[PDB]
Amino acid sequence: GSMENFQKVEKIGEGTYGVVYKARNKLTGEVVALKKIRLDTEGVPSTAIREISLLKELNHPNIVKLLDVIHTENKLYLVFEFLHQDLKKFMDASALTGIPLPLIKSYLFQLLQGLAFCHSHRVLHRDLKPQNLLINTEGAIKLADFGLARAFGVPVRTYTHEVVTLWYRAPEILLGCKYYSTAVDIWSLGCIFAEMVTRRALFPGDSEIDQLFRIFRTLGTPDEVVWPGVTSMPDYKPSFPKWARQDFSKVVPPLDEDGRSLLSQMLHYDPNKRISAKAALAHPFFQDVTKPVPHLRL
Amino acid sequence: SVNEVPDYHEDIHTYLREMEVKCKPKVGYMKKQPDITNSMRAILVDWLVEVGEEYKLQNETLHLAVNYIDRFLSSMSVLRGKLQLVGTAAMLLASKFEEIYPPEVAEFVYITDDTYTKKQVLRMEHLVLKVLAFDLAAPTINQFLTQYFLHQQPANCKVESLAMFLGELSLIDADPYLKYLPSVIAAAAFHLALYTVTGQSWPESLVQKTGYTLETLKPCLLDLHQTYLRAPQHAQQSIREKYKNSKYHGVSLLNPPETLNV
Ligand SMILES: Nc1nccc(-c2c3c(O)ccnc3n3c(N)nccc23)n1
Ligand SMILES: [Mg+2]
Repeated sequence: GSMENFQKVEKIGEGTYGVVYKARNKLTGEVVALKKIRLDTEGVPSTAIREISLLKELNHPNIVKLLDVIHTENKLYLVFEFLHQDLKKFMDASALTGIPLPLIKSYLFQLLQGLAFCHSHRVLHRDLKPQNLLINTEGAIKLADFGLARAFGVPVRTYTHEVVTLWYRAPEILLGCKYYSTAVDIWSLGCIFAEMVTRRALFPGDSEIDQLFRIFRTLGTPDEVVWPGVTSMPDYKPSFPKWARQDFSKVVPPLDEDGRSLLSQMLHYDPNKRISAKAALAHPFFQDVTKPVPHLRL
Repeated sequence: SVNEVPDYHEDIHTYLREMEVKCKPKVGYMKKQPDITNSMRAILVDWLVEVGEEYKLQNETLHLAVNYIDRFLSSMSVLRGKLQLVGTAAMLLASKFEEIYPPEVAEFVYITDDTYTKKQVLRMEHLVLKVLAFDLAAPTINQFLTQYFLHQQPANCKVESLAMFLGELSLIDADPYLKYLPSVIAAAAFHLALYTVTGQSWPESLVQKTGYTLETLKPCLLDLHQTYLRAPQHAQQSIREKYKNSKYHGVSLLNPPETLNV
């Protein structure tokens, strides 16, 4: 590519280092999303460098496809396959119906597939929230926005502490652990699972401490029994209130036994015991999974 | 534990083994460079080691930069006065990919002793990205080493730091190390470090993981052993100085073995 072959249709989003347009290839008909990255005095943003290099390798049905990079002096365009909306807007549009269980189950299964593929290719996503999960009219859901992602090594080193939009942020990040790993993305997807079922955020804190306490009030304040080493973590305080763990059927009341089992394994405190995306695919919850079209017009 | 990604380790290793072949520089490129030599490249890589020390960069970042340089020079003829510009843009790109806090671009201009302007560095950054097609997530010696380390019984810091030191020495000398893949240099570096420090050998568990044996590693090991023996005399000395530091357990002060008995 390109550029002269693209016909911009409308602005669809924004945008730290730029803007996203819906556009169409005038010659092939292909509808695309064009992510414009503004250039310059530090040169190409490290977020753009990571998003592009990491997505070059990640070809999977549940990861948004980077089609091309249009690379010039003052502009950088990332050309992506077009997806019709994000999960957040889908949840809002499903306000009164709710999302049918077969769709929630289909979407979780696809997200786990997409994530396991990332992790098998040494990529942490590190910002899984419904806004970064895009859906099409054929029933696909895909991981998007890898600006915050990281290629990791085995075993992991210390990476950026900022990490993950607060509501979806794992307790080991909040407690300042020197290391975090693939488990952080599973924690996020567990929050998303609950959210698809309720259509409201599981842990909507307004600060790190508020976030932690909201988690503790739902899952119990973790001790050495539930999470070996927890009390030695940098930002753990002996003064933390010790909340009792809720009956888990009370966390997401409309969820069936298999659903609650999987959710509980995704929200395990101990990152070492938390379920992996790969193992989760084989969970009894998915025994009857299908891939239906969304019930609403997109 | 999860930090060692038990559920993905094997997939990752397999993936890296595929990518290293794809990301491999051309073995014979220096022959096709009219104006630059292995020796000039050695000066460059040794300078990059100093830069990484000055700015306290990850060793990973240094490995990446060298991969980017060697790949760039596999297709682009470069005059001697522009070699350091390629090197500097490569280290900038590697830092942005790999560092939590990469040095500012001005910091990169500063360490070139103002040979180049900020505009040149930034234009070279763009050019390197174009030539490499943004394919920056390359496997390094270090990415294999840290996986191999998990097979020690038990873990030994001198073994780890020494293996790293040896892998780092290989970055300096395109002849012969351009011949060998990162996974193979890491394997020879790990065996040689294990042998120097503990008298042990490349373990069976790593034959199982990698399919490499002492016989398949022999050529690289013979090269690396000689490099280790000759290291005090090499014209480039920044890695040796670097590895005297307590940070790396002073491993460059250890004496190489006189024979490998392989
Ligand atoms: N509205 C909005 N805001 C930010 C990003 C995006 C976005 C995106 C993005 O940020 C990264 C990759 N793909 C994206 N994408 C696709 N493929 N289709 C439609 C939208 C979209 N869309
Ligand atoms: Mg030459």
